[PDB]
Amino acid sequence: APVVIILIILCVMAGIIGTILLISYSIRRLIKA
Amino acid sequence: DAATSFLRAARSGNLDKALDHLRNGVDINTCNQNGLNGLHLASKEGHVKMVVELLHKEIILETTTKKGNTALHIAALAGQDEVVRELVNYGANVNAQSQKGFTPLYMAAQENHLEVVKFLLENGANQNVATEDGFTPLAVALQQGHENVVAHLINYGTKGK
Amino acid sequence: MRFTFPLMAIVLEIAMIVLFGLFVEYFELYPLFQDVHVMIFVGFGFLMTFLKKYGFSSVGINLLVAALGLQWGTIVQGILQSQGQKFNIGIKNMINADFSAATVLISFGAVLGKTSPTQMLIMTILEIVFFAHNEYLVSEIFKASDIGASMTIHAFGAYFGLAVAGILYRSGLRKGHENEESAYYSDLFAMIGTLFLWMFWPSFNSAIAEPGDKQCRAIVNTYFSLAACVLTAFAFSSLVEHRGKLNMVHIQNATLAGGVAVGTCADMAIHPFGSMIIGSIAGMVSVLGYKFLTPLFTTKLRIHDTCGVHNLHGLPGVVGGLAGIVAVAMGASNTSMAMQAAALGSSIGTAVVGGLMTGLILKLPLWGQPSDQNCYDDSVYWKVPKTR
Amino acid sequence: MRFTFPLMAIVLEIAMIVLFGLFVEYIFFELYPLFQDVHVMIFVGFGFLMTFLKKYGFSSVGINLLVAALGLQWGTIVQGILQSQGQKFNIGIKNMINADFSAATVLISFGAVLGKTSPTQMLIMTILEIVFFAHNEYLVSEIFKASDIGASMTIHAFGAYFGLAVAGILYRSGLRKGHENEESAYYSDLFAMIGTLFLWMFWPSFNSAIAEPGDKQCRAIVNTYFSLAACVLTAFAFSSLVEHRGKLNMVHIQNATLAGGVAVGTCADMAIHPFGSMIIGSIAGMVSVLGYKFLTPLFTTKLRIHDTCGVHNLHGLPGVVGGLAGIVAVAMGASNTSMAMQAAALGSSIGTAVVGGLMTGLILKLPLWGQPSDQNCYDDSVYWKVPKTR
Amino acid sequence: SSKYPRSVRRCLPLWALTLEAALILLFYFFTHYDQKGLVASYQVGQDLTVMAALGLGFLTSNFRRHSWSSVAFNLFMLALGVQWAILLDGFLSQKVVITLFSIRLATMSAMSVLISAGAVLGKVNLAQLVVMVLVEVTALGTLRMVISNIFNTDYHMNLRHFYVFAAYFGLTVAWCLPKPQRATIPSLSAMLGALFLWMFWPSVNSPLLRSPIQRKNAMFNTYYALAVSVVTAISGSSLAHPQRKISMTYVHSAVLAGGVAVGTSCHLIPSPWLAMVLGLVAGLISIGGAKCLPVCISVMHSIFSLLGLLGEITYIVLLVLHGFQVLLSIGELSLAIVIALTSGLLTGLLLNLKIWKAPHVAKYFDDQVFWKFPHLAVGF
Repeated sequence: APVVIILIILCVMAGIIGTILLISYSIRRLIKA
Repeated sequence: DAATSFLRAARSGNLDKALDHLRNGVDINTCNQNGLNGLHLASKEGHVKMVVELLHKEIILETTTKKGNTALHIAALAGQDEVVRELVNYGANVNAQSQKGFTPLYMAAQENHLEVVKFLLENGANQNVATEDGFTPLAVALQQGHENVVAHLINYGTKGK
Repeated sequence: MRFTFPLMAIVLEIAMIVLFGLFVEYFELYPLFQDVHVMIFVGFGFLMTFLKKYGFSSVGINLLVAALGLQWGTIVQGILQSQGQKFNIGIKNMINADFSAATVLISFGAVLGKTSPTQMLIMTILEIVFFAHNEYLVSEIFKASDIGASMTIHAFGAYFGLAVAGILYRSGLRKGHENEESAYYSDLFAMIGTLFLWMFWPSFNSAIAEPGDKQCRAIVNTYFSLAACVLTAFAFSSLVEHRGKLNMVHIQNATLAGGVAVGTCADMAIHPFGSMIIGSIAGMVSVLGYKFLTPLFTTKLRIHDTCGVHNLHGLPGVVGGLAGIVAVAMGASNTSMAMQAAALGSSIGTAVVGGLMTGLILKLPLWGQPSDQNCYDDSVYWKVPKTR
Repeated sequence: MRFTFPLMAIVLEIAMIVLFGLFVEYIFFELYPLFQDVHVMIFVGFGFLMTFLKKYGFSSVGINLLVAALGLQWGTIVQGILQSQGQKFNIGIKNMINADFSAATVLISFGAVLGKTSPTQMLIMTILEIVFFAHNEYLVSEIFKASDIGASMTIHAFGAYFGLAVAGILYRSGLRKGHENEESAYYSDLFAMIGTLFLWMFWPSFNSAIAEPGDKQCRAIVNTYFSLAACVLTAFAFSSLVEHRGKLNMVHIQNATLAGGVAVGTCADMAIHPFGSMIIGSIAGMVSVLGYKFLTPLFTTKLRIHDTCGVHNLHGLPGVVGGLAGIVAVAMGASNTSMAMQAAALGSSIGTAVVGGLMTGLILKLPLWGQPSDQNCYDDSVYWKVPKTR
Repeated sequence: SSKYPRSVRRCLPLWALTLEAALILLFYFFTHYDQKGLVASYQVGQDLTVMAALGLGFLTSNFRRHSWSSVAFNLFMLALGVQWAILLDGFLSQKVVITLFSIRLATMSAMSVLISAGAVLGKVNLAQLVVMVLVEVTALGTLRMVISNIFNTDYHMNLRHFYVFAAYFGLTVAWCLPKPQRATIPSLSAMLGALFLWMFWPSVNSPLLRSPIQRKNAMFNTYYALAVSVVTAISGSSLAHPQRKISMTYVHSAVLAGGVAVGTSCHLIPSPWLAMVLGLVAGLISIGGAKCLPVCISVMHSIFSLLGLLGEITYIVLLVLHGFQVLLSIGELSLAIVIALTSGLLTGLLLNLKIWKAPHVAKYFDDQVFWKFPHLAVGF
């Protein structure tokens, strides 16, 4: 159960960072062209 | 045994024992396992009389060791001012380079031997000769903090011989 | 992107604040904590300042990594000890958080000069997760004695860093780098970290030791192990160097190997003679590792270790684990043989696997990794003054 | 002239000896480690933090030692006299800790005028500022009865605004567009990092030394610890944000990373929770970095207040944030004491610091203390034998 | 002779490894291990360790090109000296039981050698320092044993003479050596070392005191005495300097003036004003020593010797208030000086032996003699 909570926290942080980077990369590829 | 005794006498400065071995027939050009002959060993220890006597008996002045060091290289690294002067007076090449590209000036400068540096410069040592690392005598004295040497090398610049 | 690092720092700090709000609630060990604190922030950070053009990054990224690490390690270790429940914070929680920071800094020593601060934040998070899980496994499942943490901190951090550095291998740096060189005053500054680590290591190995005989032995055994380690490290540096000259790399690092190798046996009744034996062997092993195994790892195994953490933390940590096993063999401790061996194996294996996964994540070209020519240079991430 | 500095120091020392003989007589060992940490903060942390100047390291660390060595004695005397109301008193570990606190206030003020003053000027500043600081800290602790266990207002805000007032009075026209010697160097910055790290590590002892043993002292230690941890992250993030091309600035890393320890001071012993301490630390680091980038350039050029170490961005603004945080904490119910009394302590701290700093700077502005010229500012060679080799 | 240093690739490792193996064997054959204030007691010895390794280690790092050797050789000397002092204090005061108090006392004995070595640092290699450590620890232990046998005092309490013993031993050893500078960054590192010594010197003045009120008063007196000295030093450095500037090197030695002056009498001084008076007088004597001693090798060790003698003299003056004891204490002081001088002479003639491969007099104060540097020609 503590392992599940720690993995959940890591998943939340990874998802936040990945979504922000994906949005930034999509905006960059739409904007440069 | 005879060659080993002669080299030991040359290292210790026992000129009489070394002069005896040459009378008895010990070749003057014999060297130890490191390639150092009697002239190299005398130059290391500052034995000026032994150096002169060996030069008179026709030792090869530009013989290099297994590291490529001449007698002038060893005398400059050991800081033997009188031996350096005597070797230069008999025609030692002041611009000789060892296997790794060191000159007598580089060895004198890295070791803060100001008198040897001044004498080698007055004898036409070119301070632009770099080693395989690209280092000059000026560069090594800066790294090692040798400020008296750094001053003399820059202030001489190229007064040449 | 120049905004990746501030974004990740702010997001991680906000996550830390939220996790503390969700999980965290509110004096004889405080001086030992402060000793460990000085070891974490002054010791490692200034120990890594030997690089001539990477001192700013060394000390500053040490501070940043350890500051993030204490918070994240507090959260993870507390969650493990509380099984997902709320937990209180004492001096022991702060000490253990500093220990997690120490593990991450040991791994940082392997990748120093080739990684970005963003990569360091990511490595801090992932490595603390892996380290805390392995340390919980050793302490509660195996119930092995590792009071000085030769296995759970030093060996783990070293092999985690080695796995990361192996994944992050650059072909252009195998033969060397012009920035990868020390300076005179840089080595003088590194001596500060060396001396503080040496002076305060007895508190490192005895902070969470059981009060009474164990804590006293942890202090006495660490002290004499370091005393023997200094002499043997000096002796072996001269023996492996031309004309017997001392190498500052050896005197900066191998002098501390006795503290690492005595950690498992610190609290055990091994006696002050046995602690000195361990320290001497640690110093010898560390010097031999720097001179012969680090070139072998860099050139042949393609594992470049900037600070030689394999020689200070990895090999001495393994030696400490083996010393713990042998001490169990001869009655110095009541812990089992198999549990000490399993702790050593689990620490090394978990470190390698976690380092592989973390390095695979760090290899994505999203973190502003320096170019090959720009490695070991402060100017990639810092404003550098014009004069030294 | 030639003997002003030694004569003033010997007269001050003889006065200290006479006052100690007239007023001073002889829990200690429990509080001694915390005092040792505070002592290291005073003499190594503050001293080496200011050694970032490339030609002023000797004067930085050495004048830090002179001021603090004098300040501990003078603060002992003044604080003991104020506490005992003119009677003979016995000194314990609390007296040493409070004297080192007074020295810390004087060193914070010294950070504003670093490189533009003489040792004689700093002797006079130490003597006057300790009187002003001790009178205010007695007003805030004994008359207003405010809770400032980490001294965000009484030490940090007071010292910073006292130094700002002195620097404003001692303003030099020929130093508003900069000075060649005002600049850091690589190894000077590494020494500054030594000072920064020692301050950062030992700040929990700084904030918990006078705290009530038990829950309050432990709360102060934990709050300072986690506030500093959060402050480092936000200082690094905003240093990357505000600089050109995202490069980190050693000024920010050296100073703004202590803003969390400065700002958590009033709320240190209060039950704000560790998470609340982290929020204060994160804001403190943000505010310190933004102050260093935007506020200091404006204060120096528009306001004619040159502050060498940026002590306004580390002690001034974070000190006011800490006092305000303490007011919000009483409103939240975290603390005893009234809102009005916390507000009184913040206003008293700044007002006293500005008035006392104005009078002290007017005394220091006299051409009798051998203050350097605009050309010789930030140069050790005015007062020290400097080696030829760096 | 050859100014290029002789290879120590067979001397230094064999010497150090043999020393460590002998120490391990002796610890096996003679030493044994075995509460509430464990951490409190550990703190004093830890303070002494910080003052030995960091304080004295960096205090002598002010040399432009010998900072590496100063710091690292001090670390080596401390590590050897603590072990040897443990064994020798065990042998000359009784199996040897290793407690934290015994480690603290061994650290004090090692600090004696570390103080003495400042007079010879930059002119010796590591093997000569090993010889100095061994002989000086032996001489200090012998001096303490002789005092304990003659004047019937405790062997451990005789370690109060360590300031003056270290000063005179170092002076004699330096006098016996062959006859022969600063930089800014090494000077700042030396300021770090000096600051740590000055901040923790109240621990030097009360490790041997058991009664808590005695330790309290000793630390009080040391703290206030050290405070007055710093002011007298930085203030009076200008007077005792030809160009009327403050000297960093003078400050590094003179801050410790009050601590040395009240070291033997800190627990006896009843009021802080007397400790402050002694600190002021010590600072003034330090200024005078700086202005006068070079006229009549290391000036800082000379003024330290004067300060230690002053500390013993003020102990004699204060002990009467708290005439046979005067004669006995003068005799103890003179026996300490005589033994320090004789043992320093013996060490100096031992260090002059050719077998140690000492650096050439032209190669003093230089790290390149002992350490590996890049881009250097090596060998012949």
